[PDB]
Amino acid sequence: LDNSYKMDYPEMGLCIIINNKNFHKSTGMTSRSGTDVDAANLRETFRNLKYEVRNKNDLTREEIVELMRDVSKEDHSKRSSFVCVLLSHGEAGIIFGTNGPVDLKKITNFFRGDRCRSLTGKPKLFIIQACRGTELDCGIETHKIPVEADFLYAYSTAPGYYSWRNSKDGSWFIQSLCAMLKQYADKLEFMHILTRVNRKVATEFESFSFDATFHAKKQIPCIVSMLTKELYFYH
Amino acid sequence: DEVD
Repeated sequence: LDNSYKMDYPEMGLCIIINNKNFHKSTGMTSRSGTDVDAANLRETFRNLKYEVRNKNDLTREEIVELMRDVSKEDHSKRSSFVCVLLSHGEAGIIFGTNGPVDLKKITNFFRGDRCRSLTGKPKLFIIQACRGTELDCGIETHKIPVEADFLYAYSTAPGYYSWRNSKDGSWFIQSLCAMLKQYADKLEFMHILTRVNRKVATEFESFSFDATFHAKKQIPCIVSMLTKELYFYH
Repeated sequence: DEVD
């Protein structure tokens, strides 16, 4: 059978990590304290999964687009997959460069099946730690293929909600993601790993704030899958 | 804790 992506190419693939911590004063966006902890954790976690990791810090929206364009124009024929990690401010459908916003659609389109042929039929993973709006979760006590196929978006939070980051320990989502990848990459299919990430973020984290509006809030991550096969990081 |  062929229910799983071929992951035994000579290379696992690129892991591009865009780490935006400091923003242009004119944007009025706050510094993302704790994001370096996230970036270092993802670097180490994906290095051990045998990805070629490229860390990028504090990119403008222009730099983000050009980087994605360039990476998409690379020959990935010897690569099993592609991973892109986005750490920034955001809103619905949007990620922030240091000087202003970027359509998530614009970035991901570069990797469409018809636009990056050396990635066609291969899993393209986008991992996004950024807000998707301003809602807060109060909680409750207990032969052609489509050009959009083979994408997976691991969002940190539900549609329309804030996403939480701790200035000391890093973002809830990324710390949980890394720990689950470390413990389970040699054992579970990726969807099942991300379900455990969901549970850990949902159960183990709750906000502490002096501001009643922001206190005692919860978060649930959002897996969006257009994959056509099971994904195992091992072979 | 802070929001993104």
